[PDB]
Amino acid sequence: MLAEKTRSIIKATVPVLEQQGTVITRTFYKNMLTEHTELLNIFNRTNQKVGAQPNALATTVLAAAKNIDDLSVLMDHVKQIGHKHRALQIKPEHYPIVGEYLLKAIKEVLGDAATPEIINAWGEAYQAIADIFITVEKKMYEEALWPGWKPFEITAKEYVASDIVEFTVKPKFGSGIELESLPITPGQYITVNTHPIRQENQYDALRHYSLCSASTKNGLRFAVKMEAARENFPAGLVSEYLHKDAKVGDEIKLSAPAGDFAINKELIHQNEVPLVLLSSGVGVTPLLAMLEEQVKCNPNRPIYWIQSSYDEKTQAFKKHVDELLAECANVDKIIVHTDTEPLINAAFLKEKSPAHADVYTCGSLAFMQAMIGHLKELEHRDDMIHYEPFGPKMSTVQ
Ligand SMILES: Cc1cc2nc3c(=O)[nH]c(=O)nc-3n(C[C@H](O)[C@H](O)[C@H](O)COP(=O)(O)OP(=O)(O)OC[C@H]3O[C@@H](n4cnc5c(N)ncnc54)[C@H](O)[C@@H]3O)c2cc1C
Ligand code: HEM
Ligand SMILES: Clc1ccc(CO[C@H](Cn2ccnc2)c2ccc(Cl)cc2Cl)cc1
Repeated sequence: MLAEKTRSIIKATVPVLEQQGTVITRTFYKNMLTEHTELLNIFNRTNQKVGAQPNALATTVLAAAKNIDDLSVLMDHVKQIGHKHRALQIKPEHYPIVGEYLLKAIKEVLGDAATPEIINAWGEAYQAIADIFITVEKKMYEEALWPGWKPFEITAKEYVASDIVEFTVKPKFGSGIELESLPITPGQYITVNTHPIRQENQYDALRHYSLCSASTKNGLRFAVKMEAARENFPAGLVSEYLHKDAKVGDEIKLSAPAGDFAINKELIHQNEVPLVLLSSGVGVTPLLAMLEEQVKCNPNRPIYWIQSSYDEKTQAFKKHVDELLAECANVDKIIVHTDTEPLINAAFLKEKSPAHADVYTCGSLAFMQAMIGHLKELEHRDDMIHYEPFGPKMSTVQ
């Protein structure tokens, strides 16, 4: 696709963009977001100042630029980003805006070093990259269980731990969504479009929340941890909104189930390769959904439930989990309270799970980082390790 003249330039100018990453990406958001202010209905301003989004330009540009020789090596991450982008209603028309400001950023930072051929080459590289995304995302759009945001009604609010509530939600009249006959794969998340009233907030806020169950008869269920303030910065915007302000009976807007996180359907129906469900904190949520599937499809499979939380009180889904585990032939229930016990290490996973195992893991950015490292050392095949981070996945690879 991209030419070697214009491909050489790209390789040759990665050292500058890698070194000037933070500045460019800061310039990019400052400009783009104060020109197109409506975009603040999509981008979460807090991502830039907290998690993995200060080097995100330099994450997604260094990745591209470094892999410019062969872009297909990133295809897995593109597909995962895709689910998020479609979930978030990112459309072909958004892409040029990004590209336009990406070049404008570089020009501002590099000055006369960013020559017309340098700019040109990136302009080119960009559309090539964007074209892969638009195409991946188009297929996802035509395959979603329903188009865009649709109004749902909050039919129940229940604490399933001291600071995690579970919302059960039902589609409103004329949303055109019949609850039963919505095929959900356990491990998919939905995405909400809220508009918080606190903290001087003026725009929409979009967040993915993993479904607790693939069963839809009584509504869709998701569970939200309260990201509190404590002694430092402010509370998480939507988690506080949901917890404090979303009342049962209120409307909420959701987009269709997204995501790649799913258990291996071939290994469900056998008893030789055990299923390992490895979770921290609210991360337990898609795993609960996955557990419910295994228990219902085949309860003879060996299951290892490895749930970590701070407390018994902060331990999510105690009733729910017990009840499902009671139904299986051979389980090992492993509950880690980090107020009493050490964090999960490789040593721990060796002793507590089998050497050959079909493993699924979920929780914070940091919990993933750790778990993937541990399982790699114990030499679990990559095919056997699967994970879904509760932040940006482009920063939980390499
Ligand atoms: C695929 C996927 C599935 C997910 N599933 C779930 C789920 O089932 N349940 C769930 O609870 N979450 C889930 N998450 C995480 C969730 O979507 C949100 O990321 C989460 O609710 C936080 O949103 P927030 O608006 O409340 O916090 P934000 O306002 O987005 O801020 C995030 C964090 O930054 C901190 N912060 C705020 N300001 C600053 C600052 N200035 N400096 C440093 N730190 C700051 C806040 O305290 C907060 O902890 C999932 C995420 C993904 C990607
Ligand atoms: C080829 C160009 C693009 C690339 C490489 C890219 C890459 C990424 C990556 C890596 C993430 C993090 C998701 C995760 O880790 O799970 C992300 C999320 C996101 N993308 Fe893109 N994206 C592109 C285009 C766009 C466009 C055109 C828009 C709209 C203007 C957009 C809006 C968003 C939003 C809103 C998020 C998450 C929410 C946030 O960051 O606040 N992206 N993208
Ligand atoms: Cl080749 C390429 C172009 C754009 C992007 C990622 O686009 C991000 C914004 N973003 C983040 C999430 N969704 C969109 C971005 C563009 C430009 C700059 Cl300078 C910084 C960033 Cl962070 C990735 C590779």
